[PDB]
Amino acid sequence: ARIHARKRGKSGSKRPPRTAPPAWVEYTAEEVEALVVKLRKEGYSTAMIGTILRDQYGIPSVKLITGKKITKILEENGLAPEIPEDLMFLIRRAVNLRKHLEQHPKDKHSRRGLQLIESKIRRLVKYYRRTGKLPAKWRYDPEQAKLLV
Amino acid sequence: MKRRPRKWKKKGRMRWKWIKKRIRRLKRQRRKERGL
Amino acid sequence: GKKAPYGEFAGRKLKLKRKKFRWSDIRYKRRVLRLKEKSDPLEGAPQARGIVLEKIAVEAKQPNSAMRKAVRVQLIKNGKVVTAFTPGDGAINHIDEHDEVIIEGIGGPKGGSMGDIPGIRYKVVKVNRVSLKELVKGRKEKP
Amino acid sequence: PKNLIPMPRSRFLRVKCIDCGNEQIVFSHPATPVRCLVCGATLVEPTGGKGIIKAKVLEVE
Amino acid sequence: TLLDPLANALSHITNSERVGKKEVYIKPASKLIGEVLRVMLENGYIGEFELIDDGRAGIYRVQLIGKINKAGAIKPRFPVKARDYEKWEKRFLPAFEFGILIVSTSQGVMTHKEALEKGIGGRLIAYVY
RNA sequence: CGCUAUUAUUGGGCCUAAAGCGUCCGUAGCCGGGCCCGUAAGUCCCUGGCGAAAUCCCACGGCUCAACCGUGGGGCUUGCUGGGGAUACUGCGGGCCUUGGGACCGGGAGAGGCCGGGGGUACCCCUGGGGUAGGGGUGAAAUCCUAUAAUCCCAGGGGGACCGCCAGUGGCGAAGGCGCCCGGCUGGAACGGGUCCGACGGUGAGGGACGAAGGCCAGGGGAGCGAACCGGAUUAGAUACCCGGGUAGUCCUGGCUGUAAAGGAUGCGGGCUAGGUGUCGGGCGAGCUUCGAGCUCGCCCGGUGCCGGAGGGAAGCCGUUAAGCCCGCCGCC
RNA sequence: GAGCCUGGGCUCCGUGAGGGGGGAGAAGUCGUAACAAGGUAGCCGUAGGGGAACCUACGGCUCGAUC
Ligand SMILES: [Zn+2]
Repeated sequence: ARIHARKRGKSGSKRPPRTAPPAWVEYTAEEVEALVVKLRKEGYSTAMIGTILRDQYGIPSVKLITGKKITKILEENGLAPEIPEDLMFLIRRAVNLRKHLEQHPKDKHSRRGLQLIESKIRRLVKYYRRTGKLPAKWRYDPEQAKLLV
Repeated sequence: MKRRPRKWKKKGRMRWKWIKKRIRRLKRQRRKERGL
Repeated sequence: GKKAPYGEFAGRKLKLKRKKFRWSDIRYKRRVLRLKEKSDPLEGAPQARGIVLEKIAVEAKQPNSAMRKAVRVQLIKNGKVVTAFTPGDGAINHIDEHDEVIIEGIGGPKGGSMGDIPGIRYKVVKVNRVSLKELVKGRKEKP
Repeated sequence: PKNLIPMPRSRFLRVKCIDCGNEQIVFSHPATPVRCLVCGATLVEPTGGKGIIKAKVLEVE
Repeated sequence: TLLDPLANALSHITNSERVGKKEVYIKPASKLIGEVLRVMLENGYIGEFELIDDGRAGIYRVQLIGKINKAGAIKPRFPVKARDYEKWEKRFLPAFEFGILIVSTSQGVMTHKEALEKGIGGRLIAYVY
């Protein structure tokens, strides 16, 4: 996490260089997609869908087994989010923190956290505008985020 | 004030902090003699 | 860190950087603002004509001990008054008052003062259209 | 030669649930609780790092 | 952040030369790095480089033979005409035919000698001596 | 003009010599990971039309040679424009990738911040009881308190500030700075991770946010300490240092000021160039076990210290937590 | 549309009772603040005080010595 604090942590994943899927996998592509859809309807996020598929069903790399991604599957169907998940998570955090600071005016160390969150939001907004997943004039407004969430 | 850390070496010199106090006095007198 | 800016398309900022920091050299600043032309009583000339007002003597700086002979001069260009040195042994005996005199630079660091003489910037060359060197030797006669 | 191509220290495991007798492939470093798809019992409990297996390990892939 | 991998490759080679290594590993690979190494091998400055496939972007394993004094990237990549190679030779190299300027041309990557033979110019990207 | 690498593109410097904004967020601009397809704006080659003469270089010829003049060949005019071709690099456009970055989950660490409740000694005053001649302070004294009973001991009541030992070469935080216990609200980081997105990145002029002590405005409060001031001694003199008192202030609520040796006197990101020995957090592997959220050894990641070979430096010294070699951006001399 | 008159706006220049600082100068006086633990360790920031170098308070640095 280097964006603001400038600490050089390294705690990620080690994916092996695979060209093809393994044989010990019990499921097929159609069953995998059906599982994705069921776990979406239970109200899970993409990242948790994948974590559950890896921990409880033995599926590594939905994209290995199928040839698609989880969000592509959900868009092939009608279950994709209107705005992206990462942005939504950040907006929810900001809304909660703002209601906290309305009751705690002199905290003064969590307000900088709010500012950092909103700078992140703006970075992502600028990216998604260019790429087309948001309109070219979308703006972050807290008063309307209150309803977005 | 712009300050120069060289001035704080008290060789060939009186102490900088007291030079500063003097400067400020002369400034105020010049002001309340210019009219303000 | 690495010197900046170094990029292929950063020439505007390079030029601006150099223009900015070039004002920190006194030579460029004086040349471009014409400060010597503004404080110089000779008005940028190599020589000047003047009339003698008073003969005087100046004390040499320590650890030397001597009285350097000199003369006050009013400039016919602008009326300003300066002090000039009379070189030689006895040169001051050949200069009277109300005489006209030619003034040049004495020759020193940054076009200024020289040696143990304090605050004298100029030197006498001619008296009533005759050379001090020849007067001091004894060839010619003052008119 | 050295740590050139990073390779995973986690593994997948084929385990057996005693009561129901079901066979199941599961992950060694889980982040959710792992259950049997028949009983509903817990087979792996999540910790930091490696999970605590509460069943039988038949095979390691 | 990471801005230029060729510069890093060549600085790594220089430092490992200075302290006497035999094999060196270059983690983000590129086709420019491949072509520069090809030129260096043809001119005898290295030995037996190979490419390795990680899933990300390959690695290059290079063997050294104690022939490089200095190697470096040329930034910015100056454009140069066929009649203006000597200025840059004098600026980057110690003697008149000693080392190689590596030039990128529309016909490919080569040395300035080959480029002069063909009568073409291009862009400067590296020097080796 | 050169000397002057004392203006530095070629080609300089910023721990201690002049010089890193007090710290952070981010606008323009500058710099930007890997593969495939296209384009041909930058870039390169070839050819047509222009860039007056004089002035510059070379040879030959005419003045006794020469300077000069003439005949030819090149160059100069910092470049402009009509066409033909190439496609490595840069740019534009369209698809892919996961290593950089962001998101999410899990068991943990920590004086990070705010709110509320409950406490601990110590100090000052007051009221009762006892007892009676001094206490205090200094280098030595004196002011001062005291026979209207002090100093000292005991029982009580009320007050305001502060959180000892454990406590560290420790930890968290952007910095400033943060230590009694319990509960609630909240910010960030590390580790583990065949989880998600798929270059979303770096720096950052202008601009904004925070920012020790002290000082100002308004409202409260005031035990101890204590600028100013008032006394006593020392002293040649004492507008000081020592002693005895004491106003603002130091605390709370809400605002202003925007400063420090705000110092690692060392701007931020990335890659490479021997390590040894300690310590904090997480993980894994081995042994012990009083079976303990326990003890010991080793390894991986990330923080924080000491020493040190090559190397660097004017030297002091630095040395994988560079003051070394490379790729960038800002500020200053 | 000259030129004259009038009210305007910048700039440079020349003088002023009296006041204010700075720089040089064989050599006038008062003290001795700084360099040694310089005889009360020195220095930064803020505020108050004093013939003058200076003193005190709050917070900070070591560019500070001895056990
Ligand atoms: Zn079961």
